[PDB]
Order: sequence, then C-alpha cells, then structure tokens
Amino acid sequence: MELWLVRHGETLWNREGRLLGWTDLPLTAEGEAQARRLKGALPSLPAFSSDLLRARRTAEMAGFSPRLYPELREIHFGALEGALWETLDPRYKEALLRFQGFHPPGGESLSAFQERVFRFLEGLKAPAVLFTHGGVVRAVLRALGEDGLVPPGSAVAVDWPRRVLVRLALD
Repeated sequence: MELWLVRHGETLWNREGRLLGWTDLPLTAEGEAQARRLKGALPSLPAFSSDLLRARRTAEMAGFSPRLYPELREIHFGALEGALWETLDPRYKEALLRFQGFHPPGGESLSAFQERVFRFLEGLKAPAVLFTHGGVVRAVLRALGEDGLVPPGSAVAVDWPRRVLVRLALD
C-alpha cells in the first residue's frame, strides 16, 4: 500500500536537541516555510495527521485537510519530555539508538509505540499521505530494514509493509 509519511516542520527543540514527544510546540518560521514547500511536492491523496499542532499545521500549509488521529503522534516520552539528548542517561540513549527496550516513567514504551503505529497503518485500505513525526517515520523505515532518519519537513513514500519507495527532501 502506497503511503507517504511526512515529518512535520521544525520546532525550537530540533535545534535545541530536546526530546519532543507530546509536548505541543508550534512550528518555527523555518518550519512553516518547510511545510509550504511540501505543497505541490506531495500527491493529492486522502490525508491523515497527528493531532499535535506542529503536524496539523504542516498538513494545512502543505495544502491538506487531514483527518486527525492521535495514533500518529510521536512516542510519549513521559518524564523525559523536553530532556536534552546530550544529558540523557546512557541507558536511554542506547535504547533509543537501538530502538528497543525503552520505557520512560509516565510515558509510552517503544513496543507499545510500534504497536500503535503499525495497527494504524494496517487499517489504511487505500493510498494516503500521513503527516506525522520523526519517531513514527523511523519506526516505519526501521521495520522496512532502513535507517529511519529524515529531516524536518521531509517525506518518505513506502509500499507498506514491503519496502521504501523514495525519500524526498527539499532545500
């Protein structure tokens, strides 16, 4: 199934290097610009989006009117929301790097996060564009055997659940 996953435009915590999950930050000026550039670069397909501001706003500026689904939200970092990556305990950095065994206090485990994301994707019965977050895109890319790192305001098209089709980044 052809699915286009879009990572929302940048927020302040991107440059700051802080874990950004359910904290509802707005897009930066550049983030809005990144979103605008997506308009005309994404196919005209039904759209879905994380209900968090940065995602919804990216969808809007990209020319879409997506249906909102909390299932497309970034992982909930719980007590680690806003934590500087730099000062993250080595155990947490390792869990996030290897994408396994991560369960922050008051948050969501990486296993539950994957279950949520994949169950949502499994329910899509036709091609669509999904405005989401870096962690969601990474979960999908990793599950497809590829490095899940893509810049803010960039997109990746995949044939779920078989392979990555293309990665799109604009300057």
